[PDB]
Amino acid sequence: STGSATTTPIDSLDDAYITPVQIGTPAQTLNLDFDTGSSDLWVFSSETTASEVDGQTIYTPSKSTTAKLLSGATWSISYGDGSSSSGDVYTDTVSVGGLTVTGQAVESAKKVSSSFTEDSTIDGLLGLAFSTLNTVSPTQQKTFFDNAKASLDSPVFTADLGYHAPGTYNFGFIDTTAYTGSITYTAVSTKQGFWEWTSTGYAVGSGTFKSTSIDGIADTGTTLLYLPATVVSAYWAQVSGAKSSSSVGGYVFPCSATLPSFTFGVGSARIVIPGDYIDFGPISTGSSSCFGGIQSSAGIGINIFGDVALKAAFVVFNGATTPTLGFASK
Ligand SMILES: NCc1ccc(C(F)(F)F)cc1
Ligand SMILES: NCc1ccc(C(F)(F)F)cc1
Repeated sequence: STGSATTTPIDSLDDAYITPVQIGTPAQTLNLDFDTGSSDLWVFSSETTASEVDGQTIYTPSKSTTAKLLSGATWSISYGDGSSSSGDVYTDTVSVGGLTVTGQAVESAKKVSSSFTEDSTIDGLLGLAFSTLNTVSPTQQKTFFDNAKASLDSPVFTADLGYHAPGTYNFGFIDTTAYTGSITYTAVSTKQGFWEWTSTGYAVGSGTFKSTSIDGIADTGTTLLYLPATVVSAYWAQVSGAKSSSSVGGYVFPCSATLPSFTFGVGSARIVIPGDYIDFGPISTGSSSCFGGIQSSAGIGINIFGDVALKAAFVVFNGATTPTLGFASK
């Protein structure tokens, strides 16, 4: 079997992408943030503290004839940005673009942090990292991808994120019409539960390519590109007036500047991120200082190839017994 669903930016900056997901019987459609950096499927629900819901569509297990409470199971998750949420667990039928999984763990939020409440467009997250990171206790649960794997034509899913435009998540097949040239595959380490890989280097604009190993994770759930301080300094040194701002919390640049592209290596292949992808607009309404889409990972502890990088490519998440990541230009 296969599945295919359109994913849409939530705002004019591509801060996140939402994908419609059908939960329960009859279907309740929620717009979920597909997150290859986490492994919990959790949703706003009829159980969420009422003052913490502000415009989200909620899942109501009592209205689903297939929903079963997972007795004694709880979940609690903290994301690298300081966001958090927690609740109890149901099992229900979950479908993504025609692909159906029965008995999927659906984690019902009882409490969510303020950053989730303020995001009216995101009804929850669908985690697509490895199931070892799932936070359900005392019995760990599998991700949607892991549950669907056996029935997929091929144990893969692909992320084709758009720049200021809709894109596609496919499950079970590779759309050979969606990319140019060849797909370059690279080894994945699952030892931390992430889609962790090693980039072979980088270049700034039309500059010389620097061969150097950059270990990082492919994370559709993170907006920006977080890279080591040396690399990020080399990039912003090429933008007149750019500086690192402690009050803003990262590199800013004059909004009148034109940004150079950024190239990262995948084996012997190269993915080019156009400079316009790195512009995230004024730091505050009306400001002439703009926020950069490439930032330092020094405070994070790990390099993150987030949406800024992934939307420049067609990305294959190959969940075979030896998992790999594929990157193609598009
Ligand atoms: N998108 C989920 C996510 C968020 C943060 C991290 C961090 F901070 F641990 F790198 C990994 C994965
Ligand atoms: N990396 C996972 C993640 C995704 C979105 C959010 C937001 F936008 F709701 F804050 C937090 C954490």
